Amino acid sequence: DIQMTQSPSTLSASVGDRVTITCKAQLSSPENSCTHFPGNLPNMLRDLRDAFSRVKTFFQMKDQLDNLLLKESLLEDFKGYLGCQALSEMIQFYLEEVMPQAENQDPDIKAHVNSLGENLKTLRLRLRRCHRFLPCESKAVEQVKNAFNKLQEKGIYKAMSEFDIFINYIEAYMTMKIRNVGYMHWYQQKPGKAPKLLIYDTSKLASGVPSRFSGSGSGTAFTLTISSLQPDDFATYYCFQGSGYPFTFGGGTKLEIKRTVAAPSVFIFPPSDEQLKSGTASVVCLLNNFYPREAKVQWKVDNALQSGNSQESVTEQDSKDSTYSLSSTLTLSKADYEKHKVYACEVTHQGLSSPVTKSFNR
Amino acid sequence: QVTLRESGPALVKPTQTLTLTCTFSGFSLSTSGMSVGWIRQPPGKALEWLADIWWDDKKDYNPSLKSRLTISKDTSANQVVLKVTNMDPADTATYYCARSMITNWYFDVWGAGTTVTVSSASTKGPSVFPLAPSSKSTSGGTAALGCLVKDYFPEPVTVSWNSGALTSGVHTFPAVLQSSGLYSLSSVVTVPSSSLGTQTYICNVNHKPSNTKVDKRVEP
Repeated sequence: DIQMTQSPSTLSASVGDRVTITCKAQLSSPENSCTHFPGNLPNMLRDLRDAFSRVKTFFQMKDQLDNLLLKESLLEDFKGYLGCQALSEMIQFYLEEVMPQAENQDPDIKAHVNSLGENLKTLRLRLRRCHRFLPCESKAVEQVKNAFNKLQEKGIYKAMSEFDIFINYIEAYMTMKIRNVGYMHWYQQKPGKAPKLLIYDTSKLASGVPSRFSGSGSGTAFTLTISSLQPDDFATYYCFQGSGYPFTFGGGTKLEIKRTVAAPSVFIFPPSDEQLKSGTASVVCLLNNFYPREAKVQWKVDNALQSGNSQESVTEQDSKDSTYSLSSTLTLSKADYEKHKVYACEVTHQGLSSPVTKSFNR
Repeated sequence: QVTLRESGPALVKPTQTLTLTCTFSGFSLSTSGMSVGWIRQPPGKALEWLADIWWDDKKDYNPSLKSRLTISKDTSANQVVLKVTNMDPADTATYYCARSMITNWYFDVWGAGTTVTVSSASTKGPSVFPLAPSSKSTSGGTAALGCLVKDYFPEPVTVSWNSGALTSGVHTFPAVLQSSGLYSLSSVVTVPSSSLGTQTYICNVNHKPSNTKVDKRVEP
């Protein structure tokens, strides 16, 4: 279970500014499904250790040497950048160069070694089926192979005696991989529309995404940077993870674009005759293309300030000029509406030096 | 590139089962490595992954709502079905299907999404009223006019102008939930003042949840 803390939750920046959205990952400890695969990895390590425990003495006694073959240099490779390639090379080494010739003595030993090899093959297939563990995308393995070559017959015995160490290295690699997110992806969503792939594989630009966007990060910290903000970058941005089931998203960042103060144009619409026939009267006040979003719209019916009988609605920020529009609808019963004469909408906004009133007489 | 389209009821009652259908083209769920998944978004909340299915018929579900989810595919018909049992008002959301790939493990193409409301209330079509232009809706060489789409349920509703011939200058406001439990919105458009006595302005409102189609002429 991988969760993503995304910050800031909301953000308001100016054209040309540089904005960084952070997605911090938090992990939680989790047969033929990927959903329970990294939770079932300890069980495969258990199967491997049991089977090898039943042959360890035979091979440690048959190998009468004392030079460690799998040195920690191999583990340094495993947990490094090319660790995937190192691990799969080691798996192939054991499956093709050591195990076919080690399993042919007693039926008991043969059964145990064949179970070890079958688990290695099944692990290879599963890593390949799930979350892009395989295929990948190392002088220690070369040294292992060279020593094994020099050791002729005794080499197989040596590698089989150190299979426990090999198991531990596999365990360390898988533990490092599951305590980290391989890739972070990013989606951009415009209001009322499906998300659009913005960045994938942590740093790659999706289709139609300009150079202004970039991605970065590793392990548990990831970032999405817009170097030069543009009016069309208004949106909600979500980081997304496909490295583990369930797939999860960030909390999201809503991004508004700052611009110069623009005063609204105020219009007023009286109720239609068609609606008045039905027993209701709706008076609509329209504030068109203004910035910032904050505006004060009050209804006055025969100079009486109204309360509780109007609802506002405001558009999402314009992706071109960065402005808003707002409607305020005053709803009355027809009888109530005909008890009065003057209907006024009064607008206070930063772009207006004094409040603007649009009114009409019934 | 590829295209996906969701379809399902706009309204289901509490405890009923939602059946969502994804229809896709440009790819095949017989193609090795291919996958389809479902994601939802409640009003004003984050995206939440629901489920997926792969070409090898393996399925995966979000534990936060499993026991209630069933995904299936019909590759001959290019369709994926999601079933959500025992629906709750907290499941009110927009549901998307999206394509993914064994080389990808992210959703690169999404459908438009479809809106689902869980409520005991019944569907109701809107009333359309003109917001008539006049001297009080003019500003320079411009005049605003519109349509009030009132008292409908559930979401969504769509508004065009002059059968789509008039697109520039249109602001269709997000619906507000009224104390009656019914939705209401307005669609406004600014036009050249000089065109009011010549050009006819008609708003075309469509409420698919109620099989409602209305055309309202907006006269000065």
